[PDB]
Amino acid sequence: EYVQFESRSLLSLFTVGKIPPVDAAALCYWGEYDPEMFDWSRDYMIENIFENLPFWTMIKQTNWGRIAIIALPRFVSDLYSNQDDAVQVIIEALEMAGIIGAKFVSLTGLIPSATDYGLAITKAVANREDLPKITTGHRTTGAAVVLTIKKICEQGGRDLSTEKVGFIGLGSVGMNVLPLMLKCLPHPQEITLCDVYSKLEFLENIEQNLVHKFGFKGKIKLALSKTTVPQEIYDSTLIVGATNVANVLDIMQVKPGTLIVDDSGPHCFSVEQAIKRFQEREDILFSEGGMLRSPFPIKTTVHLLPSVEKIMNNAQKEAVFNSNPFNIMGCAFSALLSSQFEQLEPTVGICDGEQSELHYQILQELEFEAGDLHCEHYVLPAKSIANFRQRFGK
Amino acid sequence: AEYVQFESRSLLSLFTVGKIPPVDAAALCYWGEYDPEMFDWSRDYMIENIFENLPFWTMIKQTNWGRIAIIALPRFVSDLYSNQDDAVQVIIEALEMAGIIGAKFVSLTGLIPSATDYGLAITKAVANREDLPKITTGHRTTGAAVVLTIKKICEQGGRDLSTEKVGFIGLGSVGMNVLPLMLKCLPHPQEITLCDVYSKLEFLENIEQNLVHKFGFKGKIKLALSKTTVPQEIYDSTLIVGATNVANVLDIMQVKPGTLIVDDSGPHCFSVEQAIKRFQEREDILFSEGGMLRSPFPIKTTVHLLPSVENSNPFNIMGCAFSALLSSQFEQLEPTVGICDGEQSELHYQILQELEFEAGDLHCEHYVLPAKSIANFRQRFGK
Ligand SMILES: NC(=O)c1ccc[n+]([C@@H]2O[C@H](COP(=O)([O-])OP(=O)(O)OC[C@H]3O[C@@H](n4cnc5c(N)ncnc54)[C@H](O)[C@@H]3O)[C@@H](O)[C@H]2O)c1
Ligand SMILES: NC(=O)c1ccc[n+]([C@@H]2O[C@H](COP(=O)([O-])OP(=O)(O)OC[C@H]3O[C@@H](n4cnc5c(N)ncnc54)[C@H](O)[C@@H]3O)[C@@H](O)[C@H]2O)c1
Repeated sequence: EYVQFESRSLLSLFTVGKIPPVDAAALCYWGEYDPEMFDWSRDYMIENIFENLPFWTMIKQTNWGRIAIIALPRFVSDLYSNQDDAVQVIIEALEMAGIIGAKFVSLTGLIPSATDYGLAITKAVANREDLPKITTGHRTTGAAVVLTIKKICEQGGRDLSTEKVGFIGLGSVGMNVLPLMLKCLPHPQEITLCDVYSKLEFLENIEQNLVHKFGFKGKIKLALSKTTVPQEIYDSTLIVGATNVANVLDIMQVKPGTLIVDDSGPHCFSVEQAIKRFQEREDILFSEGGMLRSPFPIKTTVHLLPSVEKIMNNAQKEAVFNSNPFNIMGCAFSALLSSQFEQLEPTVGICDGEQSELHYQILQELEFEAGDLHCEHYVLPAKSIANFRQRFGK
Repeated sequence: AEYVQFESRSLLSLFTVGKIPPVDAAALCYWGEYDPEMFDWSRDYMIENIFENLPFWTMIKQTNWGRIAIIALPRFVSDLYSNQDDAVQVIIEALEMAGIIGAKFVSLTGLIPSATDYGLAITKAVANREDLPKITTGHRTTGAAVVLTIKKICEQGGRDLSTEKVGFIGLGSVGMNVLPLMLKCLPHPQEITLCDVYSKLEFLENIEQNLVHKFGFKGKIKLALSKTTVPQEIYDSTLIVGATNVANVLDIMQVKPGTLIVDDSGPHCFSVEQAIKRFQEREDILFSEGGMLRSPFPIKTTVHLLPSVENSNPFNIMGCAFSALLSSQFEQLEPTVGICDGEQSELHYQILQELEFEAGDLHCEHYVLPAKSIANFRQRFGK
């Protein structure tokens, strides 16, 4: 009903006037390359499967405008391995996005992390006026994570003021979330800051700002990761993830009663292990952190890459047809917010991010909340959440 | 292979990312005629599953005077004549795509003008839309190409046009561009026969009066109507100029030895297979396409074949399609919609001569007439 498959090219349908222009776009990529998961080399897949071209695969029609979802013809490791090439393929996708009407384009996933948070792109297109404006969307993502912290505490039957909160990954998203959480939600009793060893001095400065600028009066701890998080992180009762490295947290070692909000993509813990533990014990709550729930249903048009349409053609793989029609990622929705509300300026670079409050406030005014607790394909059943709340609430 | 490049990826996609430049003009074509015997699938299966009811940008012709996109409508020719409303609808969808990729003018090739009131049904449906490119039938440039082919086929056959008995088969939009232009630019022939269907008799009689009282033709004029196939009187002509919208109305096996045949009809008004077979055995006719131009420079062609559907002379370009480029580069060459007068046709002829264009080398569809066999014809039947 709210999800429709389109076998014909969206680009073709647009150029003949059969579908209207969009107001915004969001750029994504084709996950990660693993030679043991595909029949072909990385170069073969880029040239012959992705055709070295951006691919317009989805339209999300919201109450606040239409967003095109456009996949770059790259894997995430390609973006990190040659920034010049990443910027060039992004500029190619921006030209397509402008033709189909986008005024603002969000850089989803790890594209900001790989492109100096967009600054490498804006420098390369400074001599052009024919392209949409770019945004990392991280202020909206930060607002979505804070909404999810609020939601997961409510669903768990606990107040944030009694939690010991562990932040795993204090990069662009993580440092949007932490100040906004302190500004908008009750302060927890303890905060642990966890990142890699080379960022010790960076974390020490955050600790100073926590005391003197954000007004945090609780206990502050620093925890340095090597290949995985240190064991002290498992003393936390609420874990907030935003890493660029998968599987650094062992979900089987979190204590019963722990709440986990994770914006990392791929997740900083094993999704399959989390689902298994939850189904067997119902003693954690865990969720994506970046997903918003719109008050109005969203109409999604899906055009699969004809390769994927045939191989990933399980009749049950049409879980797309049944994905929640109220959900939209905050990063992608940020491009619509910047076009609806001029004060929500696009973000490029590491930004001061106190304007994250403006994103949180406008989402609250529009009656957005965090998406219902879920992790990738798996929705946590409401009765199982109630069982957790009965046992581990306060 | 230096001038024809095959592209595996969508030209539309390549354009939208800036990998290929915009075009200056476009030309709309269609997928020929649907033969149920030859084809394996059905008509609706190919329209909905193979063409996807979408126009298909299949070629780019890079010339010394700009780039033209060749765009195939998702229809067969019989679909255009039977349903003018649907034809105009898919044409307007193709025009929107053509505008996006840069085309300022769009030629309506083949039988598209004949099936759409020569473009008037299109201009009526676009109404007050001000974003689409301008359409042209291109028939003034087609007419110039035919006159250039008449000149060339008499050059190579060793024949003088002033002594020929010329028979025109089909006096529609193209035919009535060719006839006045031939008289204006070439030596007047000895005799002209006008042949069209029975119901256009009064129309042909009016042409006859214009030949004597407007165009100053002093030779013999004869009218010969068709009921189905052409009348026997047409085979008395030594030069036959064809421009019909019906195939196989002229029997190539009944033309007299030494006959020259210039045919712009598509499909041709005679059997091409029988024409090639007779030429190789007897070498007693010269026959050629009439609408094909020869550029002085080789044209680079990019070809993107439609996947489900999936040796040209690099100097050759059809006059109809090239007309869209001419209108985009020369403001004085106005586009043609409807049945227009033939005064401006000399402008197209003079510009093509100025650009060192001539008619394509004698050929019919895929078959090229070997220059040695042309010399033999000039030996046996060349005045
Ligand atoms: N789905 C979306 O559209 C979307 C939008 C925004 C962010 N994200 C996801 O959020 C996550 C963070 O994005 P970002 O721009 O802030 O990236 P970032 O590169 O700026 O920050 C990542 C942080 O993770 C830290 N980290 C790496 N290994 C670690 C370990 N073993 N222990 C603790 N910390 C470690 C890094 O040192 C770094 O500080 C990414 O996975 C990204 O894909 C997804
Ligand atoms: N390849 C190209 O791009 C291109 C461009 C222009 C014209 N053409 C071809 O030229 C031909 C004519 O085009 P047009 O716009 O002038 O079409 P038209 O409909 O205006 O004229 C066709 C004429 O042929 C006549 N005719 C039909 N049956 C006849 C018969 N049995 N005997 C004598 N005359 C007969 C019609 O009555 C009609 O007057 C078409 O086949 C068309 O496809 C091709």
